[PDB]
Amino acid sequence: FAKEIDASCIKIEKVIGVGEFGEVCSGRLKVPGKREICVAIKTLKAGYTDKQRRDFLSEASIMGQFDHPNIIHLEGVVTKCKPVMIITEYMENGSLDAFLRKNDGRFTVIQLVGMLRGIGSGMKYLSDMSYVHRDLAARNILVNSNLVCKVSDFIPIRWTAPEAIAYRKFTSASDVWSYGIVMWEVMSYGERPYWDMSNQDVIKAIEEGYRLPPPMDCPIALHQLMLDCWQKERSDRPKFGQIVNMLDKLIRNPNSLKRT
Ligand SMILES: Cc1ccc(F)cc1-c1nc2[nH]nc(N)c2c2c1CCCC2
Repeated sequence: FAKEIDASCIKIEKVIGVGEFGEVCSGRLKVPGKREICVAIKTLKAGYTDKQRRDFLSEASIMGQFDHPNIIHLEGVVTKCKPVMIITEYMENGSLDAFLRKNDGRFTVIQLVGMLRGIGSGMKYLSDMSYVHRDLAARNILVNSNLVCKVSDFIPIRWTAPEAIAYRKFTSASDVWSYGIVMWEVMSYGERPYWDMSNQDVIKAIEEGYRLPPPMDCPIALHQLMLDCWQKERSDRPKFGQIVNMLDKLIRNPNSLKRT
């Protein structure tokens, strides 16, 4: 379950984002005898019904099940008071996509692989627990000042495995397809998968065996892993545990990254 936070322990600073669901703010959380931390705060949109509130505190419930360094950390919720809130750890560099696009070219290959290794590690934990994300993309990964990447966001054609589009068959294996797309996003500093191709173009390309090329200057071993993730038969794709082990190995033997 999710912890109740006394609203007096919370100080809101600024609105950092908006959406149909409401607003996300940044602020500070100070519990007595504990160090103050920065936090992000998600609030339910004005005039919400009881149904909507329940659907909101349901997302906190789910998040509350996860305790892993690469999954966004739930501080708690406010429910004694109005409006309801969900409080998470503050992630200084925000969303991964936006982040890479503002820093195009600035990191090393090894740093990028580190980010991908963290994301892979969070997805292994998620799928270990029989949870399917369904919406895995760089926009739904958050990034802290130490470049630690954490899975967030508890449909998008370009990111979705063929069997999930065709049969609405969503599993950890279609999450692995999506992870492959994330690797490509990362190594490209946030380029749009499939560029100006339309959704229909993408669907038919995939079906005919088209797969995205290496991003510019991307190691061959990394692109080969993307290709593994995009195997047509879902059973042919690597498991997240194998993805993480492969990335540890590339990291452990940095010469394997030389070939581009
Ligand atoms: C507030 C919130 C609730 C649920 C959830 F899954 C994630 C969050 C959350 N936590 C955050 N920490 N640091 C951020 N920059 C940040 C953001 C969000 C959501 C919108 C994007 C920004």
